[PDB]
Amino acid sequence: SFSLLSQITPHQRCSFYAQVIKTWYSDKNFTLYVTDYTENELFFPMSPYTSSSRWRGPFGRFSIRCILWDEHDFYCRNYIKEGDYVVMKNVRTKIDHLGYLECILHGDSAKRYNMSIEKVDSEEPELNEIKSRKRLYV
DNA sequence: GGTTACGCT
Repeated sequence: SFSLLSQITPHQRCSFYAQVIKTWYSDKNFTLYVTDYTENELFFPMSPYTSSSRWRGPFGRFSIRCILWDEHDFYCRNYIKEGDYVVMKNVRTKIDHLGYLECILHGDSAKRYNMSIEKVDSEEPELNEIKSRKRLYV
């Protein structure tokens, strides 16, 4: 069952639809910052005053960092782009040192958890709630 | 495994 990002908590597995706001690749992992334009008390409060010029929104507690390791990394690093919509399934949540929610995709060759992330065509009806909520913060 | 909300690789 899918959760809105507002509904996810730490130390569970969850699935959701989101829009990709920011990507960062490194030689250790691939990082996504995603939002569905719902607020979560454990998300970082992105500041409109000091955040990178490049981050245009959403501001406040509206986005979550996803760390993609291993195959998830190799698959998505030159595939998932800022602006894409994605569907993430059975991913892990945790809490970073500072106490903020974060989503993790660990390498899972034995396919124990059946995790996955895929692009969702911008015209899928599943994205309509995201698009309407987005209008409120732009 | 990797740190912090920027970097723009």
